[PDB]
Amino acid sequence: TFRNCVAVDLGASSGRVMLARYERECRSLTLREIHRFNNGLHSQNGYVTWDVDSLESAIRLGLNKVCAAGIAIDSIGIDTWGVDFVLLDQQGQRVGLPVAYRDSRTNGLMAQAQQQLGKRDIYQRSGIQFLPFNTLYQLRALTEQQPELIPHIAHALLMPDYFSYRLTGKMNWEYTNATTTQLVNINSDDWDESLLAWSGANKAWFGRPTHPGNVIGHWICPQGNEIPVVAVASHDTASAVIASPLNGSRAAYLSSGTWSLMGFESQTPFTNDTALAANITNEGGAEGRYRVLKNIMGLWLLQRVLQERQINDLPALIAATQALPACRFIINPNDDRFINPDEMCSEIQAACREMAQPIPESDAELARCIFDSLALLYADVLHELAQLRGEDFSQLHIVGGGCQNTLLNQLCADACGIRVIAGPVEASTLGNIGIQLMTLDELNNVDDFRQVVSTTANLTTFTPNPDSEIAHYVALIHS
Ligand SMILES: Nc1ncnc2c1ncn2[C@@H]1O[C@H](COP(=O)(O)OP(=O)(O)O)[C@@H](O)[C@H]1O
Ligand SMILES: OC[C@@H]1O[C@@](O)(CO)[C@H](O)[C@H]1O
Repeated sequence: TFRNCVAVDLGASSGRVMLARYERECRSLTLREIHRFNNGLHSQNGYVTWDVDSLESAIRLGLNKVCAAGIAIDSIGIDTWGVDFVLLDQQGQRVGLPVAYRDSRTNGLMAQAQQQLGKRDIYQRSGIQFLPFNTLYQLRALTEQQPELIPHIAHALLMPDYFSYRLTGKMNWEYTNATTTQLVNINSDDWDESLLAWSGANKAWFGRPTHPGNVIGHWICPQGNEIPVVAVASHDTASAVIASPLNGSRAAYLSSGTWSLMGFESQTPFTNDTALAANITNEGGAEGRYRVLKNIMGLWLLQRVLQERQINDLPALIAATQALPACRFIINPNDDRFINPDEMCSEIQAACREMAQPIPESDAELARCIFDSLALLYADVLHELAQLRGEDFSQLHIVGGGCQNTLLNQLCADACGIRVIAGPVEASTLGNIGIQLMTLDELNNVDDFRQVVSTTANLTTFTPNPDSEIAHYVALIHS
């Protein structure tokens, strides 16, 4: 009577196959990691790409581990990073390369679109923030730079639907992730004609976006039995918001991983002048609850400093960084220069040096710079979001792998002057499981699920410290 649901959660920095156990009467939700594997950017033939074949094999591995365990699997669901896509021919074979959002092929194309179509217009249609790597500009890059592929393309599937197709044989176009493309019209919940036209993409490459909960198809363990594959809120960030234990209207979330996604939930989008000027997005959510958020470059900066400096002990680095004075090195992480520079440490140091600031040179200094610069931006965005909706936030829920960074959790509380609740760590996985359970009729809605999470997950509270270094700094920048 307990249900066994599998989440496949693929991030930019890592992928995971996880198993969850749940039953209504007990209200208990347990997560088990089945298969953890690495994901990252591969330089392939002058492009920055994803190794989709290795991921699928890794996904199959994880699933086959659950079948051979002799576990009755009630459902499977896949969530990944947004924006990206895979092209398929008439037979199902991939067309072209699976290009990552970190690729430079889109450079300049966003500016061209705002010039040709109008900044206001694209925003009124999509309600999606302008990011230079949006699918709208990715498809322009493809149609302009590779026009010999066009005739072969029959279908375009976003990453999670691609992997759902590979397991089932059935194509899906999941709503919450479809919205990350800047190609869906916010008033119709279907693909925008004019935006598709500018991108050069064909409307027939896509089906009508469908809201989370439908069964895409089925997957077969090496013995026979059918396991339903559910279209979850397939955008990883959409899943993480679902699993965030939000306490009604005045709670904000920060989905913290490679990216920091800061926002709130609304039943109505914000597409006015204030939202455009602040560059807010209205990404699709479960239940039609718009995820009104902003992208913050996030721990991507730390990830890159780790590799380049050859640091294999992150907790040790964080512990040392805590001994260093706050807010002496400040950059703007959302600067385009940080999207994918060759030398991250040099970029961060160059940016500091340009502002006549002392140069962060040690490992701890570079981490200090990153954590402090993020926390100040967290503060800025939170003010921007509260000012937009005309309402304060009582608490900030930090979820994701980044929520294990207790230093950054406290810095964020202190800079934002707000109570921080950290947890759950694997929010995307949990939200993925959450939707499956509703499809199985084990769970009634998202509010139902968030109560399970808030009485199941480990939640750590961070109280904002007014006499903190970063708090001192933030009060100073007011007058
Ligand atoms: N033990 C830890 N302490 C502090 N931070 C951590 C720890 N483990 C992971 N992180 C942070 O979490 C990030 C990855 O989080 P995750 O939500 O998995 O991101 P993504 O889904 O983008 O891969 C890492 O960049 C790292 O900074
Ligand atoms: O797709 C690129 C970025 O990756 C995320 O999905 C988080 O992993 C963000 O929501 C999206 O803006």
